[PDB]
Amino acid sequence: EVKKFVKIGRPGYKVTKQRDLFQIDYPEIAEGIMPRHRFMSAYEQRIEPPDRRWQYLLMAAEPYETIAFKVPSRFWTHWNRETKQFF
Amino acid sequence: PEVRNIVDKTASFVARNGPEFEARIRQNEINNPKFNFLNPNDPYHAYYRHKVSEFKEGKAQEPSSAFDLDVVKLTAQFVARNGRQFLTQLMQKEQRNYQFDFLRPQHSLFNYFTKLVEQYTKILIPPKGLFSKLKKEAENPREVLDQVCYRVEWAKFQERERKKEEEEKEKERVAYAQIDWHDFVVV
Amino acid sequence: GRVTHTRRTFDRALRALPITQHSRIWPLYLRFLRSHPLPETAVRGYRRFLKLSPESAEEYIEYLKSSDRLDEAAQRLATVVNDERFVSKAGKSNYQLWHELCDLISQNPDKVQSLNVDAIIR
Amino acid sequence: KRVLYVGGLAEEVDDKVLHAAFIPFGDITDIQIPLDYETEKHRGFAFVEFELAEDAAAAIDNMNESELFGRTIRVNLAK
Repeated sequence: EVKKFVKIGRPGYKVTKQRDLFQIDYPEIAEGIMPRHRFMSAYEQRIEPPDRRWQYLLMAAEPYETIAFKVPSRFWTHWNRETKQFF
Repeated sequence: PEVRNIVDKTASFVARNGPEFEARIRQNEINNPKFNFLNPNDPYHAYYRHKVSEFKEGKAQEPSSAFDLDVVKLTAQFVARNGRQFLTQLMQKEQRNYQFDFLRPQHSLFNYFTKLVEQYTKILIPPKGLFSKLKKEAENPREVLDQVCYRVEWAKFQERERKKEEEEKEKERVAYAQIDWHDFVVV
Repeated sequence: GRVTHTRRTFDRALRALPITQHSRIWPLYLRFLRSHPLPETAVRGYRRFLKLSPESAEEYIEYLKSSDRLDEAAQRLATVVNDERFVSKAGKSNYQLWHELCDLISQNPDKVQSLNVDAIIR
Repeated sequence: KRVLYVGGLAEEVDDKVLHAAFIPFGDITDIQIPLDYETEKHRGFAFVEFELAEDAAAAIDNMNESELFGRTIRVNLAK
């Protein structure tokens, strides 16, 4: 059901990174399901451009698109609900 | 912006009063080109048609170790009589050429010394036994029963909240076992 | 009052080169800077061309920018604006943004020829 | 746990520089650089062992994704 009821609108993420480390402002989701970021491996794709051995931090929310950022570097987040912020 | 404000106003109006209000506007002012934005003839028709539902949903911007135990207890007691966080008998007692190996915050026994100090400071409050008398818990099985029932009820409420949190955590694990892993796009 | 005691003190204190005696020698040259810009200027040149640390030119610039000689301060800042092997000589600490703040301080209504302020902004 | 692995250390990035950058949160007790014996530069990792979990956690959270002398450092709570 969590795969079958998945909406498809795909809004472009409003993310700001920072070398101080990212924050995304998304529309009101209206559900307590936390938007979570994680590491994915650089093999999977649709046409698979070569020369991939890297990892990417992708943060998926339900109604906000998966804000992805490759991490070439070699419970630590936050979800503020009154201003619609993820970090 | 005249026509823009007109469309936004018709949008607020229709979102408030209903699509029959749009019928009212159209049928009252079909003879003025101001409500053509309610009719298919004015190119702002669909724009206002969207803004209606948008201002209805709330998105658009409105117009504008006994010796060690004895030592730990003695430390809690002798710190019960200090005056501030730096004004005790332990600040200089550390450098007083006598081993005091519990005051360091990396040693977990600092938590045991802090718990002994908490017990001493909860017994050295005015209700701890300095100049007052406890009589509701000391001859009152009714007050004791009220407190026991309140503790059991707080425990039940804490367990119920914990179960809600655990169901949320299992739902989060299930929602992570179902996330998008092919619609990858970096901004 | 005589440079012999201070020079011999700093010399015998430089017998080794740990963190100690820097907090003596740098302020020794700083106190010598009064009535003579030569000790501060030559000691700043020797420091910024001397023993290895990021904060050497930082303390030299903190002593030299408060002074009435800005060529020596911006000269330490120029040896810093090369850095010769190290972009992040300080990293999240900025001493080139500090040079730009100094440029704004010089663009303050002192030299109004409408040439130096715009050149410093460029 | 109070040990942070700062991976991707620079060529001149010593335990001294890493501890100097991560010390003001808490007193680091131990420093370890697994030294490449054939190259004499670290293989991209340094280990800092401090007293308090608060200092280790705040360093892990605040100096993560930082630069030191132009290297993209990865500061993580070790395993």
